[PDB]
Amino acid sequence: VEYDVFLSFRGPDTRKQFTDFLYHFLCYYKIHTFRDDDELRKGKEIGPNLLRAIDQSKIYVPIISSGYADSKWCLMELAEIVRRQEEDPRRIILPIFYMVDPSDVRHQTGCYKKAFRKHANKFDGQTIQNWKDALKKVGDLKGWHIGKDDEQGAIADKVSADIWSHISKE
DNA sequence: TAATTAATTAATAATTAATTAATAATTAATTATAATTAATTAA
Repeated sequence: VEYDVFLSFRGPDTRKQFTDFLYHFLCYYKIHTFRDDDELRKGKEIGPNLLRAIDQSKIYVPIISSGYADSKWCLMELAEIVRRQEEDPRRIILPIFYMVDPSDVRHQTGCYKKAFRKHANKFDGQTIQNWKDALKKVGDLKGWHIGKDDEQGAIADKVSADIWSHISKE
């Protein structure tokens, strides 16, 4: 009746390019999945929607993309995932890199330099250091890299069971 | 030279939503106006 898996991704990039079949395929294993498309903006952080499901989730599974560092909502939301995780280690994180190196995520260089080149003219000089401290630790856990040739279909089946193995056996 | 980082300066789309901007028309229904022809009646 509650949520056992909570996703997070980019808007226009992978909303109907891959994360869609992965969300659907998952519903065939009899588990309730949460994905959201509402652009929020109704304020700066909504409570009964995101904040509710965050504490209700069980396996936070982000999906870092190529342009995941531009949307002003995603990063500061990810800062709430990995922060809540460090307080109670009962839950886990299974990131999935996508079309990007597992090196442009630990130092925000490469395809993110342009992103933080303009993000530093608006916000505080400490809030940005809060993101780069949280975004870094995500790029150290285990994760299926998806190269240019790997099957966008076989990976889904392999990763889904790893989410279903931690539920049946508990 | 290429390459990128670093500081600064610089220039049309697209919807979101507020509002105003088109009588037009047809349907439903309302009142008003002219004569002609026919018969009868009075020079």
